[PDB]
Amino acid sequence: GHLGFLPRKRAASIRARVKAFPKDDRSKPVALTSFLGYKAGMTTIVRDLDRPGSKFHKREVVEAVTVVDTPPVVVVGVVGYVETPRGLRSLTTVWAEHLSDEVKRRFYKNWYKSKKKAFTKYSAKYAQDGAGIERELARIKKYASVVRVLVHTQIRKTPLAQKKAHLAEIQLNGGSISEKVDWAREHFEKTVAVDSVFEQNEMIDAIAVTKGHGQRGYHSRTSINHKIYRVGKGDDEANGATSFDRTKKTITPMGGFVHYGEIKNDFIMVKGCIPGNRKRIVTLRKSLYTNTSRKALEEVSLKWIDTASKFGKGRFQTPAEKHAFMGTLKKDL
Amino acid sequence: MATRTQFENSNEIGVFSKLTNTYCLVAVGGSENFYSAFEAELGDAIPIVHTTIAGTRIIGRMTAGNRRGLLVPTQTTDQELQHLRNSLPDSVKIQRVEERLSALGNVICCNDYVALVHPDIDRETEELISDVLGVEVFRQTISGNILVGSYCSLSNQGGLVHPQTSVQDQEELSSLLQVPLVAGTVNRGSSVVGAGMVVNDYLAVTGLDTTAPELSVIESIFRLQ
Amino acid sequence: RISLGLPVGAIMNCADNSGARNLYIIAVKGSGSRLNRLPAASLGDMVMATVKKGKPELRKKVMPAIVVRQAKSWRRRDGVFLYFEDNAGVIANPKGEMKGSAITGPVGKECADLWPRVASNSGVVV
Amino acid sequence: MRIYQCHFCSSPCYPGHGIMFVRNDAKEFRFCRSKCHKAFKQRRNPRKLKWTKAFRKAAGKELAVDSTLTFAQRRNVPVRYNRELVATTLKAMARIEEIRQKRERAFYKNRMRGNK
RNA sequence: UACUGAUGAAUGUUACCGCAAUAGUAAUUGAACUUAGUACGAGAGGAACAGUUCAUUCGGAUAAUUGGUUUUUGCGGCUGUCUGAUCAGGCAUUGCCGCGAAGCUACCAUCCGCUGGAUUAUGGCUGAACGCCUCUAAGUCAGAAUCCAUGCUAGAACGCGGUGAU
RNA sequence: UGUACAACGGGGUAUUGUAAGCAGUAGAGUAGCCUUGUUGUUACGAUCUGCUGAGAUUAAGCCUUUGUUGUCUGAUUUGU
Repeated sequence: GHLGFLPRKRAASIRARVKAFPKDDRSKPVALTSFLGYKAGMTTIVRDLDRPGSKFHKREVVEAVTVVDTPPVVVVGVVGYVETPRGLRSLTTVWAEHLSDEVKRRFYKNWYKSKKKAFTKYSAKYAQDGAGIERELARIKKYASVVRVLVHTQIRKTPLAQKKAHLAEIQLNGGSISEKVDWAREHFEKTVAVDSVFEQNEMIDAIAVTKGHGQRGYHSRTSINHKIYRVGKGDDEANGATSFDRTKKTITPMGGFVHYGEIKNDFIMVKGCIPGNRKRIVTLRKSLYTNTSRKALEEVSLKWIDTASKFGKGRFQTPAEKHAFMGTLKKDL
Repeated sequence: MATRTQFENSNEIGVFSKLTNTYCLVAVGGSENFYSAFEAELGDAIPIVHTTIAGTRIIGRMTAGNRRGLLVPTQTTDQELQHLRNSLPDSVKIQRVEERLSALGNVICCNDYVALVHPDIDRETEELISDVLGVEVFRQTISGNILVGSYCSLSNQGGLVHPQTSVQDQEELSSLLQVPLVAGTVNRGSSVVGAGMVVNDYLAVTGLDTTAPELSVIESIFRLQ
Repeated sequence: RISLGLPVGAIMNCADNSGARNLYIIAVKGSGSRLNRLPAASLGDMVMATVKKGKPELRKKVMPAIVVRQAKSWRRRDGVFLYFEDNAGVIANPKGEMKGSAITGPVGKECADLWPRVASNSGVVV
Repeated sequence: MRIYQCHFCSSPCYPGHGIMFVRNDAKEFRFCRSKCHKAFKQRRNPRKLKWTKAFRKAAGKELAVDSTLTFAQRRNVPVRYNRELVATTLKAMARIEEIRQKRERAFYKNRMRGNK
């Protein structure tokens, strides 16, 4: 087979780490480079294709897409990395004082017996006008070429019972390192939204650990160039409603996804299929560069979203459609 | 007046376009030169419509119509039908026909006054053609070729059929149409003359392989100058 | 792209009024080169075929053939999947000009879009 | 887009679902799922089998002729599109859905009577 | 004993986040649309750059459909064998048949499969040797699917850092 | 020792193809008889209806759960 994917062996964790990051544009202000979420289901989309010079120009096209459940991810720290003759080197990490129960759970393999003594004397180290905290922020403000942000998942918002927040690193491609640490200063403990990283019609790339079977499977894979079709919002009702369809419905199928619950928060609808399976954590990066082709150019018009019960079969979209067709039954009246 | 152009480097113009006295239909491909050919000849006098039928470029040999009406097959989508009505004034009517067959361009070889159809067609279509288009319907064939829209190019000035037509069929069918008929070729010796070129009373657009002897025949019978 | 249903060594019937009854597929034009697998044809694909049952004029002659009926579940970009009743193909020259004047039975939408003269010589499409 | 009725069920067939068959006689045979298609292969009368709507329209389990059911005609004549002429249809379809369900509920009570 | 892989004591303990010395590496070929029936040519014929759309094989993923599937040994039907007879199937080296989720798992399916430097061959520029000339000796510009990085895979079990816990 | 966990109960969900039995007056015929029954009887009737899109698997690798019940601490080792 493929000689490049060797050794074809098992990954270190469920949360795979991103080996590279996008380059830099110093002229821009501070922006995140990647965002994390959980893979959940495979839905059907039909839409009119506004692709010029095509065999399917202005025609309706069917294609299967995936909906990654993405909760608002919250910052709990920031890191500085110096440039060395031996690569990079973390000189200092610094944290946000008031951490959730979820991140505190990550630092223990046995949460139940533990006395929950996580960031106690470190929070006592904060307890003043800075002096030690502001010193280490100044340390990163002096040296360290690349500045990475420590974030975690709001797992309680997620319908999964895993209850253990995944820590990841996301660098910043907004130049002048002083602004990087000052952005992170303003954004300690703060919850970062999904639409405040990606928009619709953007080519992106996802990282994941691939569906294990028996050694075969359970590798970390990175597939590139995937178009985000819909950046949804949980507080916004009628997510399944397009500009065309406009029927008040959630993107979630009747009785949740296959092996996954309801979507009571933000979501990303990625073209095709992301690696890994449902209940698996993914991290969406932003393409590394300007990927300008006509595959990237077109701004899509989503016509209709399939929300039929994938569990078995589906002839209906909403529960309203079931009783509209069936009429009334015995247990009803 | 007799124009000579192409679509996606193909000689069969009547496949990918249908032209009347009041309108012209064109496919939506990558090339805009085919649309620019009719835009040069007709201009802003009569509307030229960018559209498809059942999501296909093959538009000319799938439809039927004249100055009074327009007829499309069962396979036509609702959005195409929506845009077609949005494009065309009240002088022209539009109606979808629920049918067995879909090739209306291969069946209905019509103008403003006389329509020639397939003998195997249902009665309801014949009842609807005469009402909407304001024409006379005739279940007639030419020289043992069952498709008549494919093998006949037709307008109010003159008519053109494939060269395999007998003299008996020429004189008899011309008496029905009230206009003279010539059995000639289009696009360097091809039988399919309806699909080979589009025609009306003031324009005759052909494919690029239509020779000067073929052009002289077309100019003579359809009487351009 | 559409799914493949007509293998090498298959008897597809004749749909036009040329004279032949059936066509035996001997070779596929515009094919892939897989290991331990013969090429497979789909709707609208040109394939070399010999006349098994037909007139002496049409027979004893190897010639190309454009497929009009696939009968194996293919894909439309408009959602729904479809397949015809029987495996069948028509014969034409390298230019695409039909020997027959009229074609009986359904001719596929993919074949009709690809070949202009096939769409011209069609009686009933879909 | 178009929401079709099944040849077997007369149920709403959505894009990306079911199988359409085309006969040599050339008319559409759209299905909702492979089960109904396999029943059609076995040459079964759709009206005979009870779980479809073909039985219910014939036997009279659910009403066949109604003023709400005539409104869902396969419309032929195309319209010029006015903004308010579509804005009215949004509220209209929502209203006629209520009347269709209520008159079916009235038919249900005319069917369930005889138990007492 | 190489080789695929898997544990493992030890360098305050334990835990969490990482850095990357090194080593491996990956995509391949064709067709079509516009450029066109334009340059070009008596004609016959007939390009390409730029802009796009697919497919081949290879490789990496993946089960939503398809498919050999199966010991839900899921339910219907039939049988060898009976229980005092309907019931209950008690049983049949895995009894037969109809169909089936979960799984085993496949070009039998679907998705994905990258940009910066430095060069060879060569084409140059400035310009000696050798009062002319010369791509070269001292410089310098462009340039091959090459090379080396970017990206990707693994992380030195004696390579290293930051941070939580007394 | 708390939207903590497990076992059930419920719901959603698909699979099979119409459960045994009961109500039967329907059921060509009839084993045998009559006081040959627009109530035939005593066993049946190749079957059809109401229960019957039911019975049953309904996670042993489904999901949800305002219900119920049972649980929540043994041993060892480490910190120049």
